[PDB]
Amino acid sequence: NRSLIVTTILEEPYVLFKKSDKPLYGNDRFEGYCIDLLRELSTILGFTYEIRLVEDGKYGAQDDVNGQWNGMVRELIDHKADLAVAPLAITYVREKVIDFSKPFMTLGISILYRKGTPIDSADDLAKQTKIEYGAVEDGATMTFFKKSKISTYDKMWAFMSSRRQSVLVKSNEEGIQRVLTSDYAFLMESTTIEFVTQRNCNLTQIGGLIDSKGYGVGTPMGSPYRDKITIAILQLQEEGKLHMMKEKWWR
Amino acid sequence: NRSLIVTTILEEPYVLFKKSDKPLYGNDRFEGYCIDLLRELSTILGFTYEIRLVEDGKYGAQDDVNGQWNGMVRELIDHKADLAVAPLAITYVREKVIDFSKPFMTLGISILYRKGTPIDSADDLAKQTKIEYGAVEDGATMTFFKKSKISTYDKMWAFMSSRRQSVLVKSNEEGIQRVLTSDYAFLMESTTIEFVTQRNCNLTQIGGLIDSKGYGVGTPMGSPYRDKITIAILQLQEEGKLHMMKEKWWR
Amino acid sequence: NRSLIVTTILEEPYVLFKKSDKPLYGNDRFEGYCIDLLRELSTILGFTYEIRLVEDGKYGAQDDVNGQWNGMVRELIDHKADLAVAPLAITYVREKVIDFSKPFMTLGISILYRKGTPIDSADDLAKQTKIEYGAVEDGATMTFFKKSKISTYDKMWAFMSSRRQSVLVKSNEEGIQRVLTSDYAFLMESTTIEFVTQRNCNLTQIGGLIDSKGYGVGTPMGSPYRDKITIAILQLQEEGKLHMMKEKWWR
Amino acid sequence: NRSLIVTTILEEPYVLFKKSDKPLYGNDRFEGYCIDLLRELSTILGFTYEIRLVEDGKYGAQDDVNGQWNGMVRELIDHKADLAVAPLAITYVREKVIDFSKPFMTLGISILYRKGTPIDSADDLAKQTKIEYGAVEDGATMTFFKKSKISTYDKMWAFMSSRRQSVLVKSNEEGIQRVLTSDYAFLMESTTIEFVTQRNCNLTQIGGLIDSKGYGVGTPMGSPYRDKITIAILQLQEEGKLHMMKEKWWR
Ligand SMILES: C[C@H](C[C@H](N)C(=O)[O-])C(=O)O
Ligand SMILES: C[C@H](C[C@H](N)C(=O)[O-])C(=O)O
Ligand SMILES: C[C@H](C[C@H](N)C(=O)[O-])C(=O)O
Ligand SMILES: C[C@H](C[C@H](N)C(=O)[O-])C(=O)O
Repeated sequence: NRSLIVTTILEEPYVLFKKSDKPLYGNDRFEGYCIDLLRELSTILGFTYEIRLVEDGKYGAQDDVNGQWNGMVRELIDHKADLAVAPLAITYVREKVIDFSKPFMTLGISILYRKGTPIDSADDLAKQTKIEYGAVEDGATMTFFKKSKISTYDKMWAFMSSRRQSVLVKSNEEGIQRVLTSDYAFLMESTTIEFVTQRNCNLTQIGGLIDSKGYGVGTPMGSPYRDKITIAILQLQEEGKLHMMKEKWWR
Repeated sequence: NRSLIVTTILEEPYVLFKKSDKPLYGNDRFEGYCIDLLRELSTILGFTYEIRLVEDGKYGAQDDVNGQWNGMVRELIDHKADLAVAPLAITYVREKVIDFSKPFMTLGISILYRKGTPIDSADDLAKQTKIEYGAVEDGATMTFFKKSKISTYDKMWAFMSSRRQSVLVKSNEEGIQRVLTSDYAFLMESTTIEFVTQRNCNLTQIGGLIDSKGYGVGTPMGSPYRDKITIAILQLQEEGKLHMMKEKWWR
Repeated sequence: NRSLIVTTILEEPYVLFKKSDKPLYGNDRFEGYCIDLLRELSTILGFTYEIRLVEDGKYGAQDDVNGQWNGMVRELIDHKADLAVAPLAITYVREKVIDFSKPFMTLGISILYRKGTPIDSADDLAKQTKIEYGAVEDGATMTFFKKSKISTYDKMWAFMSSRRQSVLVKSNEEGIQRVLTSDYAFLMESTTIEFVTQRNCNLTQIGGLIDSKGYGVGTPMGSPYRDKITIAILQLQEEGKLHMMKEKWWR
Repeated sequence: NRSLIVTTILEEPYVLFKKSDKPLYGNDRFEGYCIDLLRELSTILGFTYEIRLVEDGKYGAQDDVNGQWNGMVRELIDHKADLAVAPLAITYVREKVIDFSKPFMTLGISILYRKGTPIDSADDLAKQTKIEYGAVEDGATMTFFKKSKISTYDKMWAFMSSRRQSVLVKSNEEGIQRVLTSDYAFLMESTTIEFVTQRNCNLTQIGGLIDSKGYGVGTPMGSPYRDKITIAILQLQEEGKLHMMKEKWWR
């Protein structure tokens, strides 16, 4: 009955360093929606744990050359963690190498941009090359465009790909600052856009959702914990706890 | 220089009868998001108008037999109205018979149901036959399921169709009541679900968005007003007026 | 420049018949806080007037069956009076049919009862059915309970409603005597409770204020006099005249 | 059979240092409404006690960061006192961490200001930014505004918060002086306003009560003294002793 190693990633308001005038220890060092979720999972299912930040700082994507995965997905594959509790998108390509619990939140890719412009959709971005746009490198949004067969999205990936180092960023925070400082549109997940626009009155979502997906807890393929976590999540959902947590962290 | 005839439909909070102690006349008899939109359109483009409620009380669907359309769509086809300003979904099948302005709002089909249940997605509904589910008859949501080739949605339509008279309702309002008084789940548009859940704390959206679409102003095919209205809408969007209108009527 | 018809209602110490060994005429026939107020309004704004007692002897409520109003509210609606100067509560439902000046006095609903009992709140009354309680029929207090969604108040209305003819009275004076003669608690406005308890040492207020409201001068909707009266009232308030009038009539 | 430690706070006329030429000892060093109440409680329930002044000088509020409470509330939580007998407001947020006896007095938040001004309500204050307004830091009134969802009160808090160090004071006394020496309106409890206006003829309450609440004796959660104290208070209330105590200290 050893403590489980839970990998996650810094992402407001799901996971962040808790601030305090005095020293913090162990799990108390972190806070956020996913941290509250993890706590609930541990008491419902009866396990102890330790929080680890994904070492390469990535969510997870497959390398073009060697086909190897990185990020949290890879840490689960290599059994460097028992669980991945973070805003981790459940995707078909990931389901091939790791397992996911049922979703604890639903969302979709959308566009973050400055308000007061004539850009009103992805098509408005794809039809021009002046305004640059991108996404978080090695994340689910990037992979969506990289694998899309939809004309507009295919051309958008061709654009991003050709300017990979200039338009792909290392985090949502970096993408947001890019939007606030230059003529740049950012492809990010709707749930995070909701949080951002609520705090940056000069920003807004552009258009609707480009796709639909959900966040789930990740486990190494075959892990006996996956089905147990799904039971816990469904219980939290039904009792309205997940709704309560969303309200608390989004305000 | 005659006034334009604008067809619409009662649907809170887009269009409703304005309440007052003193007799109301003309366009002042109605109010709502779409009524405010119509007003802005008239002063920006320079036209006067009169509001008409779609005679058959339907949004618009194609008949299986004669293949003819009904509702607002049909009123436009037969030139019984110059414009249709309402929460009218822009869809491929409709675009074949009428024209649409660019969208003034984005949304997607989703599920409305009571809180505290184990139903967490459409799949949860489709895999069972105990709790019934449906949509508004002759609307875009019903048509979506009727034309879908996605397994889950395909069997969901088989279900609805076989119990058409018992599960398909005449309005969102009827559906909401059906949900509050019986084991029934309702397929409706996210923007309306948003309005409903904020006023019915026992209800909640189930899962995420099943599709993505937008509302646009409808015009008879070939109408010279379509492109002009698109220009007006984009201006209202860019200046933040559409966002202001949404906040005013949803709150 | 005809004299205005001012409707009011007998209610100590706002309005009462002035006593005198010799015959009294015109406006000299009445006295009280509201009569002093009316006089001030007439000289500040420059108008003459005649005092009329509301014919049906009611303050004003909407009928359940036909939705018609009665009391002073109805006399204003039917233009049977230019102004209503009395302890008339400014309420949302009334604002729909008549206009009110800014408040000239603030108050709240409370409970009048005998002292020396274990009843200490509305909850103490609502949890039992032995001690009866009520309010003035067709007044603002009755309407407050009739429209309240607050559990305790909802159950209290269910009680009063089921015993309407036995517990609802025609006036505060009738309610007070009911309290002095039988095991009965009376829901009345705090300002009047203040006057009563000061003269009936055996009575007392129970609990705090159940709501907050104010008294205002009523006028038919759209009356040009409403804003003028507000100016007069605010001036009287600022100079301390309203405070002086309260002290004079409450002692 | 040890004496109980009772925490309280200096606040006229509930608690103050008794003045005398000869040295005073023990409980005789204090006096006031709450000191008389405490005395009656001790003889009715059969306990001895010692009075302690809350060390941090605060009533009690929850910290935004660590979420910890301070003031008398915190002294009770940490069992640094057996009882808190003072004008301690019974509130929902406090009831989550400590217990309260039934109320021994009812009141509501209101506005204290100079007479002869055009300010007649909270709205009059909230619609302007010239004259400043505030409340006692870390008290129930401040918390009310900080948690309110009522538009007017919401913007009033935005105002106070943005000028926290300049408008939030350490005591009612500081607030009263702030009102007598500058263009400042003070949000304080009605029962205290009542005491102040009777001794400061230039001051007056503005508008009516903004909310309704009561003062109760606080105890650590689960304390066996809570229900016993409620019984004592209800007895004092029924016999008219609480009314007598109010008259004695307010006059
Ligand atoms: C940053 C985010 C990561 C995304 N939640 C994932 O799981 O890879 C994105 O791709 O937009
Ligand atoms: C009621 C609604 C109608 C839909 N807005 C339309 O344009 O047909 C629906 O189909 O869900
Ligand atoms: C008697 C009184 C009337 C109340 N002042 C009104 O305006 O209807 C009450 O309802 O308590
Ligand atoms: C000073 C007073 C404290 C208040 N009686 C309390 O219990 O926190 C206030 O908040 O207005």
